[PDB]
Amino acid sequence: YLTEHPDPNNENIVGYNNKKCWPRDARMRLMKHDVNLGRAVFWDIKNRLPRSVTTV
Amino acid sequence: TYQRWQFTLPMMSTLYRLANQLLTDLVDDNYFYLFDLKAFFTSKALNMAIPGGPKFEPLVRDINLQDEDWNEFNDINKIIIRQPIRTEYKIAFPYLYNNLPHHVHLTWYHTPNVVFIKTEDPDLPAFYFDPLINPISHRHSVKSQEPLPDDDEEFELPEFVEPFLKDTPLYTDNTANGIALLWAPRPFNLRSGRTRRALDIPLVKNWYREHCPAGQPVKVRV
Amino acid sequence: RRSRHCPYLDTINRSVLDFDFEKLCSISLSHINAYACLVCGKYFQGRGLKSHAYIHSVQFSHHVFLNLHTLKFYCLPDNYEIIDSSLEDITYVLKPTFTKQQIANLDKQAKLSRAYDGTTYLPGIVGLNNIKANDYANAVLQALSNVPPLRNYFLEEDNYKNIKRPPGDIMFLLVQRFGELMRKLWNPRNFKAHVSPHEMLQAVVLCSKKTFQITKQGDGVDFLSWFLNALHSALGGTKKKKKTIVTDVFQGSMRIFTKKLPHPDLPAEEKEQLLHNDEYQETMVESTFMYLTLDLPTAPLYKDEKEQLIIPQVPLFNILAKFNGITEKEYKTYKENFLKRFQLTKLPPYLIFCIKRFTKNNFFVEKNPTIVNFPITNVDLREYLSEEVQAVHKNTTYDLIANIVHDGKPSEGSYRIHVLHHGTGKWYELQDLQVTDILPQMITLSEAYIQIWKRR
Amino acid sequence: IGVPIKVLHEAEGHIVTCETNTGEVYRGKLIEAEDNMNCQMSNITVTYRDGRVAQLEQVYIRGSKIRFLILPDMLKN
Amino acid sequence: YYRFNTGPVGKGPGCGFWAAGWRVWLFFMRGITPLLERWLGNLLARQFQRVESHFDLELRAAVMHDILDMMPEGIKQNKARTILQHLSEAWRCWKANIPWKVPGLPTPIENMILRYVKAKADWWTNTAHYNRERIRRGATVDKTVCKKNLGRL
Amino acid sequence: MDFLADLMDNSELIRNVTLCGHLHHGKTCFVDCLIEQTHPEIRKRYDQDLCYTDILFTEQERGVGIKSTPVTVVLPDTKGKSYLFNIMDTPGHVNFSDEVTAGLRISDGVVLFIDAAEGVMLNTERLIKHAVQERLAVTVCINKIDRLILELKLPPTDAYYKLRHIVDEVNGLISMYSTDENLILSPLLGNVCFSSSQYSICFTLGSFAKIYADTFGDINYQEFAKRLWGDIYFNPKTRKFTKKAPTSSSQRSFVEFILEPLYKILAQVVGDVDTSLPRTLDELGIHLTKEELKLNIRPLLRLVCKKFFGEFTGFVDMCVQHIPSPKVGAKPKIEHTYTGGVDSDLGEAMSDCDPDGPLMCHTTKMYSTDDGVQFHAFGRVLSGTIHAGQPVKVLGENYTLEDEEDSQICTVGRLWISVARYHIEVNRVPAGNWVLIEGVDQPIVKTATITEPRGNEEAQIFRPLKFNTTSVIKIAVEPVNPSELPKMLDGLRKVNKSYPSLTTKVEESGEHVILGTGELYLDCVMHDLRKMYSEIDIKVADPVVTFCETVVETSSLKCFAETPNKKNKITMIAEPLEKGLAEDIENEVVQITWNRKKLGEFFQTKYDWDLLAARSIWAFGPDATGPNILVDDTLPSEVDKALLGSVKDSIVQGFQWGTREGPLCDELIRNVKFKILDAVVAQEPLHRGGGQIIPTARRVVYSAFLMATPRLMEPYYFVEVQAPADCVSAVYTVLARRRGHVTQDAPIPGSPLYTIKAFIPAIDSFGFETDLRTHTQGQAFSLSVFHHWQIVPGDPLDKSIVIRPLEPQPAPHLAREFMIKTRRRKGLSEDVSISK
Repeated sequence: YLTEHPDPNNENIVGYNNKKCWPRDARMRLMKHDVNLGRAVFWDIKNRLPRSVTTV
Repeated sequence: TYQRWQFTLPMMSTLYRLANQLLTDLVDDNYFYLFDLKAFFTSKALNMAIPGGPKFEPLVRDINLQDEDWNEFNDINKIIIRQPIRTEYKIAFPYLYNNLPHHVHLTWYHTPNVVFIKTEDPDLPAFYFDPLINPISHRHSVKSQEPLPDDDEEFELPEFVEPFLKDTPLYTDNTANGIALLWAPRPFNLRSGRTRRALDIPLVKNWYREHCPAGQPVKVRV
Repeated sequence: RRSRHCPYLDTINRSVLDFDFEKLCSISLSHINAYACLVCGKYFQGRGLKSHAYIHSVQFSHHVFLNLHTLKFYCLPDNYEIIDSSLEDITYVLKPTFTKQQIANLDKQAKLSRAYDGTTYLPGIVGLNNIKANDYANAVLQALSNVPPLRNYFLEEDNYKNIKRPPGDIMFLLVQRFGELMRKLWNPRNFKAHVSPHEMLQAVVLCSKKTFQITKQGDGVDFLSWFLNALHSALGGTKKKKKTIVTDVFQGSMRIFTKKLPHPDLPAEEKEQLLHNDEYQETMVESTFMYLTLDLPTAPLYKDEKEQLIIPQVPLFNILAKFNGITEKEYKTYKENFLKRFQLTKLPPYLIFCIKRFTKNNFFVEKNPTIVNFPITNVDLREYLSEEVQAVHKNTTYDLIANIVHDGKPSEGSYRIHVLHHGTGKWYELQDLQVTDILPQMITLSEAYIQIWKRR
Repeated sequence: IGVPIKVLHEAEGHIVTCETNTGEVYRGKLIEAEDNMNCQMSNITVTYRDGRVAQLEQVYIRGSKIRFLILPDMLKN
Repeated sequence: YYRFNTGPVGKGPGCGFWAAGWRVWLFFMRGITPLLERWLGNLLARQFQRVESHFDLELRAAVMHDILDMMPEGIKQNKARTILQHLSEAWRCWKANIPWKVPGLPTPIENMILRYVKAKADWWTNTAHYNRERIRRGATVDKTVCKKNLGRL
Repeated sequence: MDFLADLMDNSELIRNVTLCGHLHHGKTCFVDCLIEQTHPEIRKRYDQDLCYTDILFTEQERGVGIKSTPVTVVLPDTKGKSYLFNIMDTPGHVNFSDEVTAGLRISDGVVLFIDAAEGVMLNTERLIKHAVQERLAVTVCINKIDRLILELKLPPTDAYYKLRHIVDEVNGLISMYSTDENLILSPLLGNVCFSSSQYSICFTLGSFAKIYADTFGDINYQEFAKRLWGDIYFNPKTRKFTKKAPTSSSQRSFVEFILEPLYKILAQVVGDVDTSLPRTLDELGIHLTKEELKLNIRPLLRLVCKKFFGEFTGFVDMCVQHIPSPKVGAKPKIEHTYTGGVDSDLGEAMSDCDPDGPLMCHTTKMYSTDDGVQFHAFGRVLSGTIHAGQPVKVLGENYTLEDEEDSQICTVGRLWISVARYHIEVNRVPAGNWVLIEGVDQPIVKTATITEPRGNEEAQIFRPLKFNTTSVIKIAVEPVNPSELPKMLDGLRKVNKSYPSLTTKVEESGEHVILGTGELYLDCVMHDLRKMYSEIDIKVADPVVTFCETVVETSSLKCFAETPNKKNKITMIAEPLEKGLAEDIENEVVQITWNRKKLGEFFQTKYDWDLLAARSIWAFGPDATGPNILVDDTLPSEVDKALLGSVKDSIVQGFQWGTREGPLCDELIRNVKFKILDAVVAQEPLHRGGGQIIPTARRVVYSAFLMATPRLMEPYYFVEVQAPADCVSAVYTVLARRRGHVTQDAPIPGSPLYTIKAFIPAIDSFGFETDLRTHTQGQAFSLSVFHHWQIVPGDPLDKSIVIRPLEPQPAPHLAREFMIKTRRRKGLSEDVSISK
């Protein structure tokens, strides 16, 4: 994913999506590694599905 | 017109004597450490209100700074809290102990400690070593490390050369009154100024501006 | 000898090419003496002995590290820094040194200029990566870089360095950095087709006082105008060469005999009085007109032919109508109906036409979806603008070199461009995914945001 | 407190010349300037009226045998 | 009272420092008196949801006035009223997204109608999406307003 | 006004001086009085002082000076002409005193200030000690003399005794710091100037004597000052200074003829308008207008004191008497600041301060322009004359003759040497004068020396700047959003150049850590960063204290690491350093550059170390100042002595790297006596891989530290909390809550206040001053400066109970959780591995 989309400024967690309803201690741990893995998996899913037939 | 008043020092002395009942004894601004207008301004500009300071409705919703998500460094697993970060810490240094301070005000850091002794008995001379003043080491110091002049060999001074201010009392009866007025509150510090209207002279103003009327019920605090 | 004697130099491979990003220390946050890790790929400001670079070499085990300026890989782990010419591909990529004789080879784009990784060089039309926001600015920069004259001017570092850079203004440094990045992108020595515009975007944001920043999507016309003004300022100034090369390349001159025609509310008697007072007298404007701005006609409120969608294609003569149609314009937003009477006197060799489809209505800004309908062939608007200027403008046959068209909704929209290599005439789409697209494929059907043509 | 004596005392430390009543002109750095115009200098050059010139490591000339003195132009501003 | 009864003074009602509240009441009265003066002057004298509707009325009235300026009301009177009909027709012709061509009408009249309808459509879409955003955000809306917004959407 | 530039040419009329203060208010008041005397246009308002030295708005709003202001003018003298004084006013805070350290290299004379009522302070004592160690002249100024006269209303004799006690304490401190014979300071000697800095009342004994001569008679002012300064007593019948004190009820000469007139004038003014009657004014030889009499008590007293006491001529005379001209004073500064030695030909020429010689200017101060985009490097021009447009090579603080790439060439624009009006009309500046070089800011961070490009090819920069305080409070910096991360980083660089004490480090965990000395220091850093250097909003972390790793017990077993090349293994054992050696080495007492015989003699005499151990290769941490010392105790019987000589540099590099990055928290390690037990290595140079030793050396260091008993160490901050007597016990209560220990407590001589010296751990020091001031209801005031490293309780690697995320840990468990949190925050592996 970094080769496909670099993250030198660590801006991956800049626009992450999390559930604000849950309390702070349990909603989502926006660690750099976890955010990077989430973005990588989302990119892999988007690549495995053509942008014409559908989209994510 | 009755707009400007030019008066004398003894009148301030006696008026301050009479108004001691309504005026607090505080003379140094350090007493208003975190109760000056700037401290309340930077408290209002934030959600946190100091225990002695009133609560406020936040200017905006400020949902961004309300509950931020856990980050790599913001995690409490790494932050060590020896002592609670109370509102005093945030108000004192708004630009350090407050993530995203944004629109705040700046508070005065310190004022030199007013070292003043209020007159206790008028008969006793003003220029007197008050017992509260700490004693100093009156060491004999027979050694002469300091430079010394000639012994009856030079320094021929004319008799017409007096020590300047002479034949004038060093201590007078009005010295204590004036030196006490020099550290009076705002209304009495001015020798002579302009009048103010009757309705815009808040006597109680200096009261709540103090830290707290200690030893009071909760309703008084509120 | 010792520069290549160390096996670490062979063990040091270009696993990641991060030179596209800004050159700064990974541990010292300083740009002075920032040596890059030849194997690890991290640039630190330390030195080879008892500093940040020494720590990196003793930790990453990379006995070779390229220098900050000379780009000399460390021959010894800490002793000496002498590069080896065997792996000089990265050195040539980071150092664009194509002279005019080499520029002629660069101008011979017909040769298959395969990159280090085997991609397509695409001189000036390389599908480099663009920022997520303000991609229109990146497209405008690529289209400007698509001109081989622009690449030649950028590669002339000695000519660029000739102009003194005032210490107070940072515009010169940002312009130099952007030109160096463009030259590196257009240089055949490049390895990766995708080039990070992060340094370019930061330079643009800093130089242009945050206008057209990469943080938010920016209008193509405004970004192009700001970039042209910045380029003119970089080359112009206190020097005797007031006419900047970038400015003079696309300067132009319009002899708009502007007439302050009376307001519509003025009756016939008031109009006669104003005419007697020479109010409606034509006054030459001598407008610079760096880039022509041709506005599309009114959008079709009601679709008549096909109710689903009516596309009122504007003939290319509408752009050529500026000789008399603009000269017949008697309209202004002020109280007085100003008569523009526009007349382009001198047509610049480079013609930059802005459609300006986006326009602000009384409530929201909307874009006319009218098709461009502009053929890519010879034009005669210069002769129409001034018949006598045809002798001066012998090469009136201008072909649309690069056309960029917006797409999507005005709020969440993107852009796509197609550029043709000068001489070669590839006419390929500059989009990274669609690198090769020669046929128009209804190119004029979309609302072309801007077009750039050369007099040739 | 005179204006000329104050200008002579303020000119101490700079290069200046002094022509005495006997014709001897001594030029050098004014180390010390007295109230009565007594000037003590160090490393000065003294030229007599006959034309013979010499160098002195340190001298002190009184104002009673001094005719005139020329200071630098920095004291004019 | 807290201070007055601080010490030897009794805890009774014997407190006399009215100035502190007297000044506050004086200030509040000073603030209030403009209102009372204004209303008393009004009596002493003898004269004792519209934004979208306002803009629609402004558009239609301005277009009608422009037509009556162009169309010589001193000669033709009735047809001008019928002109309004085409206005409405044009408007619904825009709403139905159906072709609208009236060869009988003059070309400048058609251009004026096109300008009117484009301005009205822009304003109408703007207010439609604005009211939809207001409704979905949580702002309170009326039944008729909600139905109109739904129709526009 | 061209005389200001004319006097700059005369190298003997310049007086390079830097100021010091207990609090920035006192020194800046004096600077403002000087500016008002020199510049008649600027007049201080009655409500508040002008404070011309507080350029920054942060200092103006907070009330405490932030950055040193090097601004002054040509000033006259009673017995001398006008000299172009240039004074760098310094902030009056314990942490901010680090900035004053830069002024230590700006000038060779410190005109120290001490408040009359407050007396000696921790900041004043630290500044005096640092100046004594810096080899500079010291001229004391009794500040706020009106406090004793007015605020305390002490008797004149008691006031004189208090002033004499303060002077004696200052002299004792100076004598303890330095053994030079010039340590004598007294009004008779001319090293004490009584300058209240309020009401423009400044004088010396000579100033009073000159005033007496002007009033009447023709008494020689020098003799009168030499006589009336001390307690020599005056006999009216004999009418002379009579040391025998013949008169029974007479007062001392200073009390009778100096303090008494000031007391009488103050009593007449403050006492009443009729007390300061026109008759009294005429007796004092002053005729104030009716408007001046109609003013309030404070403005009237200020005007009376200013008109009566001249224009601060006494201070100028005192400075001229003792503070030398740059030509005279350049030689000691050349000896001290320059690391190239005064024996160098260029160094010898600089010692003569030749304007026409080589150009050698040392710039250490950094000042931001009004727009904030560009900076300007402020520094003294030791030798040569800098001209506008002339290129110069700016060798940085890290520049060395080994590599010429450490220096860069740059052009110098307008100079703006004159700072009183802050104008940039200066074209060229001669040697010995401060110059604000413009355009060379980019190549240099701080404390860098500019030189002529081609005139000299061997001149090197001066020694790196050193500070008495140590930055121990670290704070993380992140942007609100990463989208504009570099912009903030730009401001971060602007922070590094602007503040020499602040240290910006890019940690391996991707966090930008700012290191500062005090909480207020870092608060001012962040305010300047957000408001000026980087408008982006910045998120921070809770302040953290840099920790140290120490040993208490010797290593149980030897630790050996083998080089990959043919298994060349070095074995070592680490032992705790001898008690008291850490601060001795850290105080630059002994350097690695010293001769082997001298170091051996020192160790045998002071610490009674073995001569063979002393003769071993010694490392002593980085730059020979690290408390963790390394001794190569390898047995000479082994054949590795030649190999050790061929690997001494690699071993030293490995040791210094291990000292910089330890095994626990990778922080600094101190007081470790690393003994290099032995090493077996093949003599072949091929097997002597340079990169195979330093990692092995640091692995050996980590294993030895693990083999020995490891302990954590926190920086105990010295705090001189001054408080009224009643709250004194309550003050101890504060130290009770914040784990503080009271070291000493003494009443202030001549003042009702009371000083308490305490040693507060840095972990609980954050906000300690706020707690003390709020709990004492705004009466007590504190000031904390780092004092010494103290071993934290517990064991860093002992398996202890994991603490709660939001609950303070018990004392035995502090070390382990400190270690784990520091390791995790740094980005390294949290768990400590004995194998690693």
